[PDB]
Amino acid sequence: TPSQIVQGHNQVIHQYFDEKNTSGVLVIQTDKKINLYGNALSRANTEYVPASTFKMLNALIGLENQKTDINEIFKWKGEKRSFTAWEKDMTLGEAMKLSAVPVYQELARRIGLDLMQKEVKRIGFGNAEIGQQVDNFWLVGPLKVTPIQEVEFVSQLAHTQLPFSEKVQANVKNMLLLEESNGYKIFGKTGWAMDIKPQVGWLTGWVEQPDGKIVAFALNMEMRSEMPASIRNELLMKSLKQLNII
Ligand SMILES: *C(=O)[C@H]([C@@H](C)O)[C@@]1(C)CC(S[C@@H]2CN[C@H](C(=O)N(C)C)C2)=C(C(=O)O)N1
Repeated sequence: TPSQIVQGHNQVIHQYFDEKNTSGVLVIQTDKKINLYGNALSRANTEYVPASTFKMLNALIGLENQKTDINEIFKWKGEKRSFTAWEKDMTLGEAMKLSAVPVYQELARRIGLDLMQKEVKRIGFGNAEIGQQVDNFWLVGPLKVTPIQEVEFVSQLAHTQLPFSEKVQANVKNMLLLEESNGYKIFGKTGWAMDIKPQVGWLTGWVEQPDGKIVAFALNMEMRSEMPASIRNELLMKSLKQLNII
């Protein structure tokens, strides 16, 4: 009789990241309980720049302080953008789905450094330090946040428990919807900071199950320029399936 290697979801998810030859963690929160998965669990309590995940908080602050509204159409004023898909007029929510950086740079400048720093400190997001450069503090420092802090934040958002108005949180949630099927909903925001070394990749969001239960996640991994962006989505979905969250 041979031996049999018995793979639990802990071992499986650890090896998912190994198979991509990189280091990553998947933080899960539900019912105020946090579990860690992946091949680099020490990432969960390490600070990284939030990159594009900061758009979630940018939108909350901008809407709460009435610097924009969900129907405002941000005009493309004619500069060559990083993607052709961004070269159009669009709402804050369409810019969330596209991760259209220039719309969120415009919003950040409307909020202004003073109000932005006070709101970020009031929320206590990450190390809550934004420095003096209002249009890139979430990409090249000094703002940093751990994956555990990101799952705590996004779970509060999902439960409309952040210290913002309930309507503002509901509207930002709606901007983050990624897929709906068979009574499940998945919400989230990807991120990829390429200008720092090592590069950091994010996918933070939550699942709403058919009975209404919320299971939040924050995936955080080291990126390399050769990877497809979808490597984060593939790792998340395979892991959520292994965990029977979907
Ligand atoms: C957000 O994290 C990031 C902002 C900070 O630029 C943003 C909008 C870019 C990307 S992908 C990025 C663009 N060019 C590289 C690329 O496509 N490859 C494959 C090298 C990486 C994202 C994202 O989350 O995918 N968000």
